[PDB]
Amino acid sequence: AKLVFFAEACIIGCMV
Amino acid sequence: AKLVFFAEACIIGCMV
Amino acid sequence: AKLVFFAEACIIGCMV
Amino acid sequence: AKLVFFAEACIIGCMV
Amino acid sequence: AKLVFFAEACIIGCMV
Amino acid sequence: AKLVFFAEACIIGCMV
Amino acid sequence: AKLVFFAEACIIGCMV
Amino acid sequence: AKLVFFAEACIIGCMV
Amino acid sequence: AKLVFFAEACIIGCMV
Amino acid sequence: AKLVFFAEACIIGCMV
Amino acid sequence: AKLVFFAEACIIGCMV
Amino acid sequence: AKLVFFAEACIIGCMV
Ligand SMILES: [Cl-]
Ligand SMILES: [Cl-]
Repeated sequence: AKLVFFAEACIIGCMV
Repeated sequence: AKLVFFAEACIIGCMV
Repeated sequence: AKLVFFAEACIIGCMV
Repeated sequence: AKLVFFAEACIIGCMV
Repeated sequence: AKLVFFAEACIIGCMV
Repeated sequence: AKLVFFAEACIIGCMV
Repeated sequence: AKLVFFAEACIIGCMV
Repeated sequence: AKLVFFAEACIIGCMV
Repeated sequence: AKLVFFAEACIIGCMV
Repeated sequence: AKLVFFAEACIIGCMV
Repeated sequence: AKLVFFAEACIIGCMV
Repeated sequence: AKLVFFAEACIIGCMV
């Protein structure tokens, strides 16, 4: 998997 | 803009 | 207190 | 969106 | 001074 | 409050 | 190329 | 769980 | 040992 | 090679 | 000692 | 210059 930082703004690190 | 680090505790990166 | 990076997955750090 | 980390070496955070 | 991350996009850390 | 990266040199993420 | 944070668990910023 | 930075000495973030 | 991010508030990593 | 964070001030890391 | 970010490529911190 | 992470043991980024 990969650690991806979703910038929804705000930036969260979720693993995929 | 600049990436502000808010914390309400949990810290989250966010923009302005 | 410490800064723990919690894994509810998204990683959020919070001050416990 | 997600914060991509480009590197052309120097690494820079950027969005998509 | 302060370390501020200017999101110009792309995010750079410059001290002010 | 926010996470401020002071730079008084060295850098510390003090909280304010 | 980009800086990819693999998660195969532990996380490593390998480059690709 | 929570991210843990093991001091193998190198440092690796692992999810425990 | 592990790298743990204590809080004093200012957040500093230390090897325990 | 190492990842040095250069100080041309803005902090950029690059792989020298 | 100092925390130096070596490159193997994968970037890992180690205490030298 | 370049950011250096001194291992005081705690770790502090200082500009040398
Ligand atoms: Cl994948
Ligand atoms: Cl100021």
